[PDB]
Amino acid sequence: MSVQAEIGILDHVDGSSEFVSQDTKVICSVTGPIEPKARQELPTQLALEIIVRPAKGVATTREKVLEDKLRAVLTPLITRHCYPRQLCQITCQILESGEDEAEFSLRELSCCINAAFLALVDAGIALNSMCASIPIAIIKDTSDIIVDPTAEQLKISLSVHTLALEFVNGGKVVKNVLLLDSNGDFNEDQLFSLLELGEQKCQELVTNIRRIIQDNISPRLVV
Amino acid sequence: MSTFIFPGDSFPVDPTTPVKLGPGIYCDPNTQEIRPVNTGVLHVSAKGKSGVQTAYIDYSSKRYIPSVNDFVIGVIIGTFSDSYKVSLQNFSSSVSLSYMAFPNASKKNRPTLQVGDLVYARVCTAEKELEAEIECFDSTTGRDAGFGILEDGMIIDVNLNFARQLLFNNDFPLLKVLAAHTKFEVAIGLNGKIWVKCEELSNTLACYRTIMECCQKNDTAAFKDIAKRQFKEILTV
Amino acid sequence: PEIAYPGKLICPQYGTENKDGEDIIFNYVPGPGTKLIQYEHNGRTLEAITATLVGTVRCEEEKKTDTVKNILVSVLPGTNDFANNLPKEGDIVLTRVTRLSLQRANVEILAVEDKPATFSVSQASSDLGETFRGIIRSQDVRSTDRDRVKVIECFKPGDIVRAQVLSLGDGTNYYLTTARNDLGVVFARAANGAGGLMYATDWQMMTSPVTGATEKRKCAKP
Amino acid sequence: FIPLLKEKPNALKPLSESLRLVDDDENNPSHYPHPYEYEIDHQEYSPEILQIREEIPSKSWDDSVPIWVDTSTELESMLEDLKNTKEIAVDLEHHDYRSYYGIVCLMQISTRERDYLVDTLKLRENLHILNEVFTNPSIVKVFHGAFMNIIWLQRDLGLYVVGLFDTYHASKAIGLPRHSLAYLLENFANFKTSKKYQLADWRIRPLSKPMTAYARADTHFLLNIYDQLRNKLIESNKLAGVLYESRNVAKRRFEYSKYRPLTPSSEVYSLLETISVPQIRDVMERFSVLCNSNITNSSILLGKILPREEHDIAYSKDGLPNKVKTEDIRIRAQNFKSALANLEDIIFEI
Repeated sequence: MSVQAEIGILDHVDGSSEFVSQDTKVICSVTGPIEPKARQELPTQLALEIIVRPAKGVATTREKVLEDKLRAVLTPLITRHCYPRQLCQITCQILESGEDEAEFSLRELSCCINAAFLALVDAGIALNSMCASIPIAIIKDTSDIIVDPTAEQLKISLSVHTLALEFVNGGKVVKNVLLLDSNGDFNEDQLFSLLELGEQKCQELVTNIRRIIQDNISPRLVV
Repeated sequence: MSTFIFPGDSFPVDPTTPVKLGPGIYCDPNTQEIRPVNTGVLHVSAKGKSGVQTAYIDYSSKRYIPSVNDFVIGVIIGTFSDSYKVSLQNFSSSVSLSYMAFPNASKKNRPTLQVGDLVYARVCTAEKELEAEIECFDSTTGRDAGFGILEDGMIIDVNLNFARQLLFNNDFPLLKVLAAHTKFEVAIGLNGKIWVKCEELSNTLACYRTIMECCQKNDTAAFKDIAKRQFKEILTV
Repeated sequence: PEIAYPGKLICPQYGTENKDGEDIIFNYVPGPGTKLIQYEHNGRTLEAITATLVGTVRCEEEKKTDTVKNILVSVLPGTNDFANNLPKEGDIVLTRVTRLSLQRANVEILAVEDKPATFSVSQASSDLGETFRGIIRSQDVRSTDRDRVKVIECFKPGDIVRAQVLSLGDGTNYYLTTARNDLGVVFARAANGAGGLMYATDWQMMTSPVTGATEKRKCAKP
Repeated sequence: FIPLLKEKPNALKPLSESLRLVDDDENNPSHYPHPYEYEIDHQEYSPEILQIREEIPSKSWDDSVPIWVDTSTELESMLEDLKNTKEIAVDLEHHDYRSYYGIVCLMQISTRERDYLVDTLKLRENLHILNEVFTNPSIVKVFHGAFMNIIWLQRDLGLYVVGLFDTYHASKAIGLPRHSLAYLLENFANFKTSKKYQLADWRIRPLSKPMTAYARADTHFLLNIYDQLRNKLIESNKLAGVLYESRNVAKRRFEYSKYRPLTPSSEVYSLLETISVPQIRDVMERFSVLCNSNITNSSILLGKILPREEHDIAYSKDGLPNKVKTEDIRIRAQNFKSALANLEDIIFEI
């Protein structure tokens, strides 16, 4: 869980970030609230334009799924009723997969969730709470649950998991499970053991994120 | 050092105390609970302020959101019957400036402004689900208006925090450091726009370069010394 | 007229009979679901009422206070649909406010009213702009003081407004009005749907039981 | 209206001067004066209302049962008990559907220790003895939203209040976001208010345990609100204002509608010939000619599955699929339609 992030790296965007876990590096940018296109307009709430760009080649249907899952996480996080008939552009440029993209998209999704959240924080957009996402995997010979697995570990995995939780009260109370994307062969006992260990490492991540956010933003503010 | 807060954290103040909610603080229409939605430093006004305490969160932002009683710098971009279409900030929703509200206003009388002009304007009304309205003369102004066209000069992009500090904080040395070198006028907008003019372009340019450098570093100490190197470089020719 | 299908002949344009030593003239008028079509047969032309819909044939006739008897021949559905009952001038409709700007209030038609009630619902999607959009001008909001009308205090985004059609307008927007007692905001929630249910206590005021907050609107007379 | 009480405890001005026929002025007509108007103006407030003090929480709801008071004896015991307090909380329930002016159906009274529920129907002619305590100025009487209740005590029971503290004025003076009484219960007692019981007439007995429970909770909530008002108001320099408002609420005397003052104040409550028939006849003929002249399904491939009637299934405890009756769907629909239409009509907002 030795992640590293930077905040406010882009000039022509309201907010930006660069999240790095292992070899997975994703840069994200957020502009909003701004004027929306007519087809995007929502009478009462904020409209989200979510874009995911791959590390190699052009955006395909694969990234279209990454956009969809990332939408399921960011939508309830943002206090959308504060910005009626308005738009918020959220762009993720995956710079380095950190995994075999022909087989997995686990680490890229988690890194996009964490980066998007950080970019939303930087942009100063109304959020109902905080959030953290981690990738998890299981190995058949080992029987182990490995949090933040490497690319080599994924190759020999039986199941891959993306867990993103919603935290409140100083990152101590799990408000809800924003996203759990479990793929592969697994049983009910493995699922809850995954959720128990997953919640712990997620809570540790929020604490680390809270540290990063305060370290970067506080110099900008005044005492 | 300050007491930082994050969205979804517990709100310190007790419901038994009447609290006026400012920026960053949100009152849920469904559960009636008061909760912070922005990330930054929580500021709570001292008690005794007419029995009402004002609590808000100072958070970093650069995308302006129109609020009533704000002095802003807009650019005319449009013509509509009964008003000007003015843009506070790029890609943001346009604001309206009625033909009615001007310094020596008349319904018959009309403004001479031409699309592309900078206006020092006050935002009297900012409905959340409706286009922003900007007025050059305000009833609050009560017969005194600083509102109107800005001629020539140079405009500068600046984050909302830096602009707010430049407008409301008198301890901000930026104006002073620029006064000990040359004399010029400045318009300050809460929408993150700063208008600077001098008699000579080289001085306005020097001011432009200083404000950006000081906005970038955000180190209060640097500017007087930072300004000194900037003034010198212009004469380098 | 047991059965009606599109293209089936119903009756000639005129009819007659003999009652009480006097000949009564029946003037058949093409109503909704029918149309006068000129056919040819035996060399001589002929105009006959033809059903254009599938359903049970119905007729109506009437004299009002404000020998030939005028009969109205029509065809009703036999077995919901917003097709045959498309919004025309004078019709009352239920629409939802999509956007507000100072100049006008904009709503999309969701359903249509009928005379003694019942309703017709548009099956179109509001997500794809498939619904017929309309416009309520500021001077068509209410009847009294139409010069000084604040839109923000009459409607809100998401409000369900019962309005009446003034004209078809262009292909983009219908033109509606709410300048009657039984017209205006009918269904609404506090804070644009972020709050609880609000009922029309006053004709100009909306009140909510749990919220404890009152928001003004141009509501229909309760 | 002729006041119903011949006994006036805690009196500063004999009941005599109280029973005085006033003349008819231009502003208002003749009518009896509020009997305790004097004492409400003169009698000193208990000096303990005046100090900021640590708050006393409500008793835990479950350490006690509400005390039902419907005999003269229970009432007298209750009276002896209230005589021992320094403050009490009071509320009423009023019914106006099956009565012209209305009748007082219940009285709720709480001490720091216990909650009382008084059958004001059975004890209508008995309740005046509470004037001992209700007009004792050294015992605070805490009401929320009592401006009407003051009138009704008068009208029905002949009861008056000297030493009133109204938490509604307290809430306003403090500038709280919601005046509502439940708000206090919701935030301080962690108790969720229920609307439905009030709307239906409260006359029916025995009273429902749920229907008892809200009243039991409500008095405690009111007491808590009063406590909140007492210390913050003192702190805020606003207590004097609330006692003034409270005396104005207490001061007013109910009057008959005919006798009500002229200026309504908050002090008092009260052509076709052309086509031939023959020519048309020919039309009927040619039509009959035209009309007269005009005069199994099996599925090869997708005919079987595409137009399949909608069926529903419900898995039981054993995990076996059960076909919902085609009939069942219709029955729910009829019932659902019934439920909304009957259901829709009634709603009361306070």
